[PDB]
Amino acid sequence: MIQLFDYYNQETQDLHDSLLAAGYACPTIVIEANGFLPDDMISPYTYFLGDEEGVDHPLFFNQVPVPPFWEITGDHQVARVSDMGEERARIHYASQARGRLVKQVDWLDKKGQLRLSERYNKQGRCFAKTAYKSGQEAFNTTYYSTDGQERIVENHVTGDIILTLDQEPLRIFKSRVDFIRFFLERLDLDLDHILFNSLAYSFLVSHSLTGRAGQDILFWQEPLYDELPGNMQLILDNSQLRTQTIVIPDLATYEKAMSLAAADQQQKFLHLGYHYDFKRDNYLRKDALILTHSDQIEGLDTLVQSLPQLVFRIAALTEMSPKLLSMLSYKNVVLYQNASLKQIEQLYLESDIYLDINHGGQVLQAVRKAFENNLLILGFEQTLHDRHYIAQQHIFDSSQPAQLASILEEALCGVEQMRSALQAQGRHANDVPVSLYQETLQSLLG
Amino acid sequence: MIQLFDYYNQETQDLHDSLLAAGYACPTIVIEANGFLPDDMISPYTYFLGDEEGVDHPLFFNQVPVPPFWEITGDHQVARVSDMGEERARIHYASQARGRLVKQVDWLDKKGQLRLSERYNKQGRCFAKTAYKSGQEAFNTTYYSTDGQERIVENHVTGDIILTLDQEPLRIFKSRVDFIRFFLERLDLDLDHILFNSLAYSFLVSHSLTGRAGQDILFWQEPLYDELPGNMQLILDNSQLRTQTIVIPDLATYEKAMSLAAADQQQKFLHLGYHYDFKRDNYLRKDALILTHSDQIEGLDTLVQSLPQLVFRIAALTEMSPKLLSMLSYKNVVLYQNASLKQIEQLYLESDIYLDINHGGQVLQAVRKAFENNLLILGFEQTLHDRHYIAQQHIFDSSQPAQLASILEEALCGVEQMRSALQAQGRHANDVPVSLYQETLQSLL
Amino acid sequence: STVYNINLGIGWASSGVEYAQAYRAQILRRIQQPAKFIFMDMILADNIQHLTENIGFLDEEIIWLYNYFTDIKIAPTTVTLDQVLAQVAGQPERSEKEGKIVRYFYPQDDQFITCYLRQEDQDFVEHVEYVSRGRLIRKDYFSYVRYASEYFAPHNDAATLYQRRFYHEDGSVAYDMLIEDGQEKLYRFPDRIFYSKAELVRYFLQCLQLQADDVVILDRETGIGQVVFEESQKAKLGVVVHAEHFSENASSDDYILWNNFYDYQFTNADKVDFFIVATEAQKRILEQQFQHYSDKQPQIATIPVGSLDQLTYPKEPRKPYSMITASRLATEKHIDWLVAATVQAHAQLPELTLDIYGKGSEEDKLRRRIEEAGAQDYIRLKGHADLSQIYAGYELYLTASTSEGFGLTLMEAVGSGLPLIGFDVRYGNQTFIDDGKNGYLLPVSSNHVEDQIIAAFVEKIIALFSQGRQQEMSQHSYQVAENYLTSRVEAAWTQLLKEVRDD
Amino acid sequence: STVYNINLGIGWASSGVEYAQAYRAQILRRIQQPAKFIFMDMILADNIQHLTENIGFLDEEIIWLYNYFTDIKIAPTTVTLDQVLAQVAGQPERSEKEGKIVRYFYPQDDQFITCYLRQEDQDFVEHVEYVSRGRLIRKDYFSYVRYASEYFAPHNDAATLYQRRFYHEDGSVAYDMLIEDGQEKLYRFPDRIFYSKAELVRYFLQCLQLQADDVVILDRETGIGQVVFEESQKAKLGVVVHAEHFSENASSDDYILWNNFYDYQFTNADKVDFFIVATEAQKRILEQQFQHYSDKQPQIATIPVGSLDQLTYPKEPRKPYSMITASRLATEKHIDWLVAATVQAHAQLPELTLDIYGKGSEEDKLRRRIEEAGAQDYIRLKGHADLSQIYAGYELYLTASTSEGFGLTLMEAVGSGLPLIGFDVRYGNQTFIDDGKNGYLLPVSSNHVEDQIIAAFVEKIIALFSQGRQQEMSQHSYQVAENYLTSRVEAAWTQLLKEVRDD
Ligand SMILES: O=c1ccn([C@@H]2O[C@H](COP(=O)(O)OP(=O)(O)O)[C@@H](O)[C@H]2O)c(=O)[nH]1
Ligand SMILES: CC(=O)N[C@@H]1[C@@H](O)[C@H](O)[C@@H](CO)O[C@H]1O
Ligand SMILES: [Mg+2]
Ligand SMILES: [Mg+2]
Repeated sequence: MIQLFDYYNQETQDLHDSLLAAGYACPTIVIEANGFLPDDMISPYTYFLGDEEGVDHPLFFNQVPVPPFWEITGDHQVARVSDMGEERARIHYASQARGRLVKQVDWLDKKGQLRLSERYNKQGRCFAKTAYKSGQEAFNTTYYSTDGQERIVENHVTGDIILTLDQEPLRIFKSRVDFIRFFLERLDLDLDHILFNSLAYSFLVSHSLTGRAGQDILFWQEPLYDELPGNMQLILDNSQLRTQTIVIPDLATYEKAMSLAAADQQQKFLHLGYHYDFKRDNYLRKDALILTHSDQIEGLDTLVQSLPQLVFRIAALTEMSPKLLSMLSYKNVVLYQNASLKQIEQLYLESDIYLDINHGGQVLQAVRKAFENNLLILGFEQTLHDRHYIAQQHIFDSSQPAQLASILEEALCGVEQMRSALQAQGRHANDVPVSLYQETLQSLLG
Repeated sequence: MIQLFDYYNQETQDLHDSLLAAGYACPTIVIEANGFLPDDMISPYTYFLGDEEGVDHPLFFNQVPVPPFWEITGDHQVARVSDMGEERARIHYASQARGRLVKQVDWLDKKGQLRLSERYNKQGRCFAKTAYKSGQEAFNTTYYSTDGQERIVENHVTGDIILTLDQEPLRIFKSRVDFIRFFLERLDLDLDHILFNSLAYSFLVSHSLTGRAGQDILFWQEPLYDELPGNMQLILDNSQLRTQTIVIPDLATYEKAMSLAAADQQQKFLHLGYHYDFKRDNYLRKDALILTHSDQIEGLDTLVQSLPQLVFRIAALTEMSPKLLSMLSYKNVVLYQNASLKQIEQLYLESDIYLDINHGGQVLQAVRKAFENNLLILGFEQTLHDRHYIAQQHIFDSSQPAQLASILEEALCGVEQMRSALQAQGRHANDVPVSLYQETLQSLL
Repeated sequence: STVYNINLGIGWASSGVEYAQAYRAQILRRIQQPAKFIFMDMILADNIQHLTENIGFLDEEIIWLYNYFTDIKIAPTTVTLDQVLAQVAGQPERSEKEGKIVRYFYPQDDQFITCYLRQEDQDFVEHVEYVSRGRLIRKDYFSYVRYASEYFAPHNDAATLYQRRFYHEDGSVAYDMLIEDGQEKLYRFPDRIFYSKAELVRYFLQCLQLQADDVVILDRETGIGQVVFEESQKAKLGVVVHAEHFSENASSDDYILWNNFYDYQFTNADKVDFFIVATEAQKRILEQQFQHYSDKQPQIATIPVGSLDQLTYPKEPRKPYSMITASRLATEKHIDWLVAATVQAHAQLPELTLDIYGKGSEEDKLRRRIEEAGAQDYIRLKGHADLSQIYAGYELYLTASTSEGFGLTLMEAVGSGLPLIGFDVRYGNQTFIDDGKNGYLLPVSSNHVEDQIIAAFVEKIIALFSQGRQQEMSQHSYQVAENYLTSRVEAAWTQLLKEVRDD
Repeated sequence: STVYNINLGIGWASSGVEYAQAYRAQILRRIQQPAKFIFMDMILADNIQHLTENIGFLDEEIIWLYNYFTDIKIAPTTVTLDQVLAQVAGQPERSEKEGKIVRYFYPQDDQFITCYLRQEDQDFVEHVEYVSRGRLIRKDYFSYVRYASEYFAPHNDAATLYQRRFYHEDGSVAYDMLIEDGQEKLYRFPDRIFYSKAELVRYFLQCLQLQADDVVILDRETGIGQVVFEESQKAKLGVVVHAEHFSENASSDDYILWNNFYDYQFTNADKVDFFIVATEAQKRILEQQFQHYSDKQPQIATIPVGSLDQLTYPKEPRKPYSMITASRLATEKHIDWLVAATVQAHAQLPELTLDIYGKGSEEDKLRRRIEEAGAQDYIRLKGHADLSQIYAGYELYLTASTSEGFGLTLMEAVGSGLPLIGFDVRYGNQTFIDDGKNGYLLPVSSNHVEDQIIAAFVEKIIALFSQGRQQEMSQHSYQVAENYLTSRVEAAWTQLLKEVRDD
């Protein structure tokens, strides 16, 4: 009875939640070295360090300890430290939406090459150092106690691990997987059934546990192209193995899956989705939004004169280019600038419509925050990532005729109109009711 | 009559040496920038600076002005400067008898890139800084005062030479050539016949002055191969040019050069050597001398066994390596540890034989002084330049005829048998009596 | 002792940060405390000195970083046209001129001189360039002699600066620097060598030989911030914050996003012995923000960055219904909207003037505005000139600036008594206007949407011109000008100095 | 106030620099002068302590550079194998003993421990090798707690050392370093980062907090001397000089060459307060040379290497007509020539037995020649014994020394009163012998001319034995030994202590 997740990304968390609403609360294990973990879940690296639980206080880019008088810089994309103006440290910001929160800090040699990497948690002090050899090759990663007494030392080359716990004999493992099994035997978890999202080590622990009592399920997510991986068809031509069933939430994959290897495998290909948590309803206001890291936004000059009924809110906390300020002379359009990390969501509160015509990088995972807030997503072939949550019917041509997107969006002036138009976009990402999870996952221990 | 040489050479120095013996006393100008020129000469770059003529106190390696505490490192063939051991500056040495005298001092950056060079004269002024750009290319050269003022700026891209002298108006020269033509007129130097060693800038000064009266002479110390330099063809056909006649010394280089020329072409050359005066005659000793830096000598032992009769004198200015000490077991092997300039010219006098088998590179032009004292200069291949003085009769390879190397010297017993092997080398260096220079140029006064 | 003041650079048109020093200088001249104003930036386009004297400085009060190393000390350019052409071989015949430029010709060998005059009608020469055959090989800069020279060379058919140099009065080489692509690299002194301009200032401060009670005052951090701190802890150090000091937008109660100009000092504040701002309003905000966030309690004073020698009365007839504005003339000042408020005020009250004094960004797209818009000769874009009595001759003042730490342009307006119209925001706007008397403050939605703000602007403009308040709120502006006056400005300083020298 | 001493490294087999420095501690102990001796080079293969003990050092006079940051104190190895097996998980099967090499096996998994013993009989472990799958991974060093570790990794199937970590008494990390190409490229504290081991020493010197009341002494410039000088000018600095400072055969009246180990200090000598030489003759010859080549005049003090508690007075039989000497039988000793001093002299001088006390290689050149020569039984041949006593039971000490800047073979040879014979050469052979009193000097042609002095050695010996000065000058040997007693050395070492701290 375990959630085993190899890496953390938002594409994982959507599994944690869908099972949570479907009523599976079982212990959760993460292979990755992440320190920002939402406290519902633990990792074999972070358990034995000894920091506290329920404390979210990262370090601010200016706080990272540095030698006397040495000068810190940060731009809200990255941060840097310079002895006499010369680059020494790189600081990378957390995956977190909040700007200027410290995840990893890399130091460079006198020649600019990478040497040391000191990772940071969500609790605000350095919990691991990573070392590099020569050509920027990974060497080892040291893990520290709270006091800094050595606890975990992993040698990336061989794969061996050193465990010196507090006032504890020294064990030396061999492979990453052997350590994982030691972490499920140290906590005495219910191993009745195990859930995992990848063909990586998380999958491998299922292969190491092959004899043990239980059956296991793989939720496969990552996209497929022309052939199934060899570690995948391994469950299809073998029987005994702990994992007996493959669940694919995205249908575009579930359709291509049964489309390769013939005969029986279509039994152990099931189909599900992710029951989300929507944060609010639509309300059908006339107010819209586009988020832009890069001026400009194609097709734009057309659509403003096209529907004077409505208002365009487009912004960057970056400095605005003077070419987009010329559009302001059309007074249906307001421009926001240099937005508070609570004032970005001011637009996501008062906008019901988001349009990916942006040409540059999605900022702050813009498409996704619109989806959770139900903002109807409409765009072109020049849309952004992730294009996961957008229905094909709402996708349109790249700079080519843009007013089909108008009179089709204009068609949502009624409540029944928006509701029916959302559900297409709703089930693009395979939103399902919590009922479907009860049925499909009732077949195993409940 | 003046001498104009591009660059100061062991080539040129023995050329200006031999001319004095014929009574032709002409002044000497060098287009090169060197500061170690002996007291006879001057250069356009060095004259106006005001460096006191005749003085010798070159800077010792550890006197080069350095920042506080910055450490100056040791001396064999090079010296170096460091901040916390990080390599900063190189001191390139001079070429002279006592070592570790400053010729060039280069600096760097934290990346090891080239940047500045500050040259020194035989006095040791910081008289030329030199700057270098991105690709480690050149840029310009400032020839300084002794007071720190500006005199000459040669901009190495365009070539434009900015000359701002003391109390005088500012001039700008289109290239290095016009600078030469300018420098001459002020010194009031008679041009009626002129001598130069380089197809380079030394040559272009004539083609400018073709109208002024007289005739000029070009000298070839540089080897040829297959075809002539393009400027050499111009000397053949053109006449009104001040230069009507070319000169090559070498018994080899003369005819292989005239091989490429028609019946018309040949009559404009004359062939002749140099005059080396030797501090003493031969006197057919049985003794031998070798000067190295470190170990070791190829076939050094196999020769020790192939001759009992005479001593093998090997010496070093560095405390010697044990491989050399082991050979001392035998009576004909004598070393000299950390030997002294006092001990040096004694060993050159006690021996009649020099052997260039020493690995590494030459010792203060030991080869040249081997030829000057009329020893028997010889060796294998993989020798030490200069090869300028050795013949083919006396040379071998890879210690293979190390046995007949012996017999060649053993063939010299008769008092004048050595002299037959001697003046084989004596014509390879093209040694010829000054009676020859006089007969050739009595037409050319 | 002495008081050293560190500022990067200066122009003719230089910012109010730079003016603060100038005002601050004449302050110290009357307290019997000597000082020096250091300038790190490369100043070539004109002579350093004409910029110094221009803003009110005294020549012997300025230490120019690239100067002080030499014996030549700052001074106006005394060199005649004839003095240079006497330094050249031969003579010219043909001679051109345009603007500040003179070009002599000696084209027997293809060479000539491009000369740069300090100003047109005079014969004094700032720059002298030499071009042979069509390439630039040397350029000489002048004050009373040759105080530096640049050398060049072609790259991709372009003038390219490779090495510079500096000279003494005797024409001796102090140091020459090398240039790789617009950035200095190395400095050749006879006794030293350096690979970074940061570590050159380290040598400059080091040779200044600061004593126990010496004072180093930081204005601009940029690029020198680190090298200032390390080498100043011998003496007492201080940093004065001229602009707004953080971003309230991206700040939670947990996190405070500072301003890059001052960040390195706030993080490391402990090393600094004192801090300075102007409105005590700013003090209590920051100093409270200071302890709640990073829990550091440095000593922070309150001093105005420009004063009144005396408050001015404009004897000559009070010019009717006049407006005036001045600033860096940039995006931040929002000069655009002022141009929008007047042409419609040109309606109900014609003839009323407005004057724009400044040099900077987008002056052009303002001049592009009035030609087409409804002011033919109704507005004056006069550049940046001396306003010493000029404010006094105009009826009202306008600032559309969104934030100002002090905003001296209206500090010099309340010395003319003039009424004021602007937004209600920290700091200088919430200092120099109490809406009841003198001027008017406008609350502002946090947004820029044209229709809202410009219309409310003239709402309180015409309640003044017509009528009754333009006479007596000119005196209240005077009575609040009494608050910041040199007698008080000189006061806070003199004590604060030995307040630090206490220890 | 303290006195700090600096040197590169140390080991079982040591050189004259350390024992001179080791003795230097014992004197400074009776001075009531607190002394610390700083060692730099990385010392692992044996513990740092065990090599301080056997040269005699006191553990609290030992500041090890790479130890200084760890709160561990310098300690001998107290750690057993049983203490080790308690930190390891599992139980061993095979236990091999090859020597000090003790290899435990756990073939249950693929891990095994090779363990290193201090002494094959003892329970004492210095360092541990943990290995998985035949691939070495971690190595660990012990004094009273693990104070250091190394981390390896295969390269071309060869275990290659990469990073090395130093711990605290509680097991927490003090700092770590990166090794590329056997070189130390980066050090990381929690508060610091270091790219140059050269610059690392600078951190050490600012952590020691040197006041002016302190004193610094440098032995080898190699690896340090630049930064040492720079950080030492707060306090008082001095450079000791052992062996020869120059090479005369390379130097003329115009220029002077120093030794590569002494060249930096001498050239920059003006920063160093004082210099220390072995002898007085070295103090004078150097002092003579200094003021000539470059005009700079540092102060020089004379101090000996070792010393003597008591002049060693015999009542034993004083065996007339005998010889004695002590060296290692090295080719530098040129003692192959001392063999004919015995065999040619014997014809005139009956019954003279010299004694050989030394051990080195190419020694069988000495045992091979003595026998084929006419007299093979005249002279004994023996490796070593405790020398300090025997001397008085022989007559004259014989020295073939080319040059020795100092020696205590002759320092203890004037302890028992023996007359000595050595060449006139720098220095010790020249400072214990005046050709008129107590011995004879043999100036050498600049050459090794074998038979030239082959008799000239034999010559002077018979002047001692025939006769009458045989003991006359040997009693004078106590008058010269008097000045070097361990009582007067203690006088100059404290008088020097005020010859520095006074001004
Ligand atoms: O025409 C002008 C405009 C500006 N100023 C000076 O420039 C300063 C502008 O300062 P302000 O604070 O208003 O602008 P900022 O500091 O933001 O650049 C004022 O103090 C004036 O003394 C001037 O002398 N003449
Ligand atoms: C926009 C702004 O903040 N401008 C301020 C100005 O108000 C102040 O008078 C001056 C001197 O401190 O510093 C500037 O930065
Ligand atoms: Mg530093
Ligand atoms: Mg330094």
